[PDB]
Amino acid sequence: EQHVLWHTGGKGVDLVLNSLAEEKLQASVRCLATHGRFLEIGKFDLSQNHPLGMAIFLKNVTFHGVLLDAFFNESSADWREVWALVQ
Amino acid sequence: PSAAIYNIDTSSESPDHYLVDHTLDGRVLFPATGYLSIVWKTLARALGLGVEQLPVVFEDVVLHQATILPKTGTVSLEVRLLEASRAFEVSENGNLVVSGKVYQWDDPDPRLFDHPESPTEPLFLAQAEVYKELRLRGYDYGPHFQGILEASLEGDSGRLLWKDNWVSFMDTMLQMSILGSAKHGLYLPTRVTAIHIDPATHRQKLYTLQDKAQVADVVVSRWLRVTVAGGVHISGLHTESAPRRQQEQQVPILEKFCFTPHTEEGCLSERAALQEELQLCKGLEDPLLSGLLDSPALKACLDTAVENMPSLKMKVVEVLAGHGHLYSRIPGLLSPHPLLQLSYTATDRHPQALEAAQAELQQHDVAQGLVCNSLFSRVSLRLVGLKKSFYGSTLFLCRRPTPQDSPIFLPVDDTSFRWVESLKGILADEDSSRPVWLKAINCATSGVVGLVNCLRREPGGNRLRCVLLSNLSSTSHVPEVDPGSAELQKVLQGDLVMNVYRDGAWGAFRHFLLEEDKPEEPTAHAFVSTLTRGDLSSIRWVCSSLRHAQPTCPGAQLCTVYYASLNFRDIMLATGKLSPDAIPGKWTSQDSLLGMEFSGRDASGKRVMGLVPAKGLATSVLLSPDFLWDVPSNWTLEEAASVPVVYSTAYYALVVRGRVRPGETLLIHSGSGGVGQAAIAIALSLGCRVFTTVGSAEKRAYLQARFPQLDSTSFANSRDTSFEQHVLWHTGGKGVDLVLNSLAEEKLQASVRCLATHGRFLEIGKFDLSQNHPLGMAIFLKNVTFHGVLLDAFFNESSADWREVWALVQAGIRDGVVRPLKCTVFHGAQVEDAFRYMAQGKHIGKVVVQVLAEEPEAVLKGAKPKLMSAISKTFCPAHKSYIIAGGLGGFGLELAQWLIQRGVQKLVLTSRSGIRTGYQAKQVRRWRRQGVQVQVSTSNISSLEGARGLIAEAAQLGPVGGVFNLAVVLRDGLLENQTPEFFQDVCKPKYSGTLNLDRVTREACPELDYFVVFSSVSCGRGNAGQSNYGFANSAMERICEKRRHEGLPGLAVQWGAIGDVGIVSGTLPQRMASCLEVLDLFLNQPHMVLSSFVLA
Amino acid sequence: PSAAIYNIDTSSESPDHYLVDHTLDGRVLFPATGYLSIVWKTLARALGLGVEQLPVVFEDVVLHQATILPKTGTVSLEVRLLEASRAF
Repeated sequence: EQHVLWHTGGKGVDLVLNSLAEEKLQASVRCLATHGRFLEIGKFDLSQNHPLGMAIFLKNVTFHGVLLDAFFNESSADWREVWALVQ
Repeated sequence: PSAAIYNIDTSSESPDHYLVDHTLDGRVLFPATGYLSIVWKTLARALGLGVEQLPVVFEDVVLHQATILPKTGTVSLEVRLLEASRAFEVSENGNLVVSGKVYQWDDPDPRLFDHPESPTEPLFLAQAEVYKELRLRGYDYGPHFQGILEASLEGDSGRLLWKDNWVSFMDTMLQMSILGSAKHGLYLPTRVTAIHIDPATHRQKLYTLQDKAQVADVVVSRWLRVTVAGGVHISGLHTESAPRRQQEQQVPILEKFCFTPHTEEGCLSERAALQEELQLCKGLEDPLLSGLLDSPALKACLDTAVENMPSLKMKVVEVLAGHGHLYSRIPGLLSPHPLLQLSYTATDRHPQALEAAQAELQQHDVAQGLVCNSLFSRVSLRLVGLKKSFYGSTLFLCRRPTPQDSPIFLPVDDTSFRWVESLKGILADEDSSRPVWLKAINCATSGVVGLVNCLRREPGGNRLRCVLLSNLSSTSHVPEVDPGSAELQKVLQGDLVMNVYRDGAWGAFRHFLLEEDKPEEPTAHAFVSTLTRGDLSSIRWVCSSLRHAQPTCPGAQLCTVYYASLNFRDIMLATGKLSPDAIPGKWTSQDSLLGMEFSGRDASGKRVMGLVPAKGLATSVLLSPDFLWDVPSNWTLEEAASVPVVYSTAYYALVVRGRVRPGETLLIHSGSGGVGQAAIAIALSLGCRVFTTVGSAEKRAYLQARFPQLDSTSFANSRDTSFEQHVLWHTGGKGVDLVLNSLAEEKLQASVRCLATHGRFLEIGKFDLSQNHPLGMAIFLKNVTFHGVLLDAFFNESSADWREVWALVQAGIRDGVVRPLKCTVFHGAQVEDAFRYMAQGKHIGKVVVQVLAEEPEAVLKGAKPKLMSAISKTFCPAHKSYIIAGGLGGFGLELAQWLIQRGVQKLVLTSRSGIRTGYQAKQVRRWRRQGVQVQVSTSNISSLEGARGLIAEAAQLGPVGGVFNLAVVLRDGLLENQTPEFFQDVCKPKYSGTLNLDRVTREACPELDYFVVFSSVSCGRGNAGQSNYGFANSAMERICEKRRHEGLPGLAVQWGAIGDVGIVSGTLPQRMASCLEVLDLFLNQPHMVLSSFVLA
Repeated sequence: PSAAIYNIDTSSESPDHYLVDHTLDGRVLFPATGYLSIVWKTLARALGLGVEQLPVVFEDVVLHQATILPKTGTVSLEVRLLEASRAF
């Protein structure tokens, strides 16, 4: 957190691809810049229903819960897009 | 036993007596770190360890309420902590005030307290000016909390005192954190992320100075959002501004200083009631009976009598006080004069009168037994003044005869002040008992008025200096008069302290006349603002800064406004719940911030509508052409005023951010609101299934009439959480795809429980986000996206997305998707009514203000706004230059800041030395970073060549607009018995300097419009020690009078005691904010010399 | 005094003998609603009212651990509640 906040001039980053556990997810969300996007691909912190402070959304921030497992049941329209991108 | 209770006593003997030094704003508040101290003590007691042996860690500290400490009383705080849950709470009357987490560190790492390296100077900021700045900002800290020993200019490094007190130490760390940040108003901490304390490292990080004091180093890092000092480490401090108490403990006594002739003939004219009443009585207590009684003519006579009173003591006797009622006005008129002991007695020949005993109880006395409403010579009295009007009534006044002889005449009219020794010799012997008559003849530019005022109260020879002879013929040698033995006889017959001949008439200068209410001028550019914060009855039209400066840069354009729309932010700002600093933008100048959209005509007369970040409610708006749309021919401007912000927010939320696809389910909260209606229209145009929560049945009926594609299954109730069950049952337990939420707590959770898989939550509310309420992150297992949507971010940067939003809005306007809402029209003279109407949520659609009626034409070029009367205000063009003489210290810096906030881009400051103190350097650096070019010059003002060079240097930057004289040299404490010629000579840098300024401005300053000099009360009321000071100030007023008579601008202000920059003559210090406010009021007045002071 | 302590005994004479019928999997576990019962009783005692006279509301109940009831022994549960914070 201190490293990125010092090497970006106190602005932060635009995208965070987070796969770390508690007391590090909060650090990661504290590294977000304005109009930042948080991409959560972890499971433990989500499965335990840990709290999240909603004051971070005053920075015009988007929070994403990303799970690839949902494509094996329905919604093949997005899977075609992903397949085309991979190809 | 689990609840530890702490009693807080602020008595002189209590161990917690130091808390009396925490007076953030007229109120003693418990320090935010006192809660941490007591929680730490409670945890240490629970663990059975001492505080100094327990390294502790705080997390997610939240403050919910402010604790006020009464002077006579005691408050109790109960703290309970859950060791298993690792939490704590603080409550007073069972009401939560602090919550968070606390636990033992049990593994202290000293590397956490290493000072981070700064991203980036002999000058530094010392304690006195640091706390002067804090006092100016609002913080009235006391000696116990004044722990900042030294601070850097930018406020990122310094030194902190250690007094074996953690509360004061942490309060000083917070003070250092808030010092550097530049915000207007007081900011109190509300949320802190983490605090670490390691007392062993704290003791290891302390060093001693030569003064045998213990200090620690503090650094503040804004990039890392961390404040570390000694063994304390605060991270993620959050502060929010609090409203001003508005104590208004500085009531300004305001007057004007005028020359009053002794014999006023035909006064009380140009009236209204008296003129008609004269013929009404001719055809056929009372205004006609008392016309001159309430006029300021009586006040001048009363002031003259007071000045004639030998000592401050005065005895007044009322005769026949059974019919007349002048006893109810004389005591009131003497209140403004400070240090006056008045004994008033009412005597009536008939004791049966005087039934108003309660009126006499207002500091008056009763009794039973010269002013009255060829017999004068029979009593052998001397007539001083006569007041005759169109009432035939006459007001007389006779002096008290006091025989005297040996009239000493001393010619004061002379340079080099060699007469001072002669005056000392005349006033040397105490056993003189002979009047002294000062004479000024060959120079109307004499300040002997102030000298006689100050010398008259001198200890020893007080009554010796009796009167002056000043010939102030303020004309181009038009009149002519010369003194002499015959001329002296008329003056010497009446022993009057003041004897002034002004262009034909003999009289005296009066400092008793009061002032009037606000001035108004007819202008074409104005806006609306709340004169007093939080009051909706103080909303009026105020002249704007767009008239003086209209640069109209390529990325700007000036448009005339016909209709303006009101929003919720406007209500919050007007009623005071919202702070002006929450508005995003460079709004460091206190001004109106009301309005976000408008409709009218541009420079070419094209009918245009647009969106602005602020200052929407105005007669004209300057904005970039990017934030503009063309009104279609089928629309009128009235309904066009309601489109921009609503549809912009709706499109940005739905299309740009939500990326809604046709054939989806949406939940739109508060469907009757503007944003709700726009979202409904967009979703229906895209062909989507829509659920809307509605407040009442009438709103449901209106929505059904407006959108015929909605059925009875699409409506829910917005006043509770039943909409969750409704949507979950009508969607078969699946939920909706998009939620446009604008509802508060216990309804946001219900809304998020209505989300389906791959759902998108669009949050456009603020309260629940501002309070940092928790959100369960188990909802993200449903592959859900959470959106925080704020349109305000587009007014600063990232125009790429704004172009997309603009294109979407334009495309919607091209087809029939975008429809104007219904509007309620309020005229421009009823803005208060509009605010009151919208304050209650009984309206449907939009509330708009008709600034100007729409013309029937289509392209009306040259649409000059109609003239409108508004409150006058002072603004300056950006192409001019202004000079402040001696403005590099005290009042000068504050005046320069005030002028800069009013639109000044070129400043020249003169001082004997350079920038010496760190405060001046900090102010100059901050002003230079703002884009204002400021020059400090060492050119003298008393020399002709120095004044010419200074004026040339100022003109090099640009045309000179105004000159402000603030230079002062104080040879004070100089009684007349020890006053030499040299000291009174050196006490005149604002005499030769002012004369040179006058001459040079008259020579080569044809665009000048401001000419301001700063006087003092001692020039009109007198002070013992400042004789030469008053002498300078009086003639500095005289020159202003002459230059005003000549037609050029001229103003002199008599200031009382001024605080925030350090009682004189019984006058309390005046706060800087009130000083600037009264200065702004004075600058628009038509009088030449004005006074301002606070009575003791 | 703020911490109410409850002793759970599964003996044949104890009033809480019926808890022996909770054997989810070869193990006697404290019922998830026994916690609600004891918290309700503690709140009623704190308010000075009977359980049958106190309508109560629970919110955001989270279970962190499973309590095993030994056949020969006794476990003690301490319940503490913060009236101002409205938690337990």
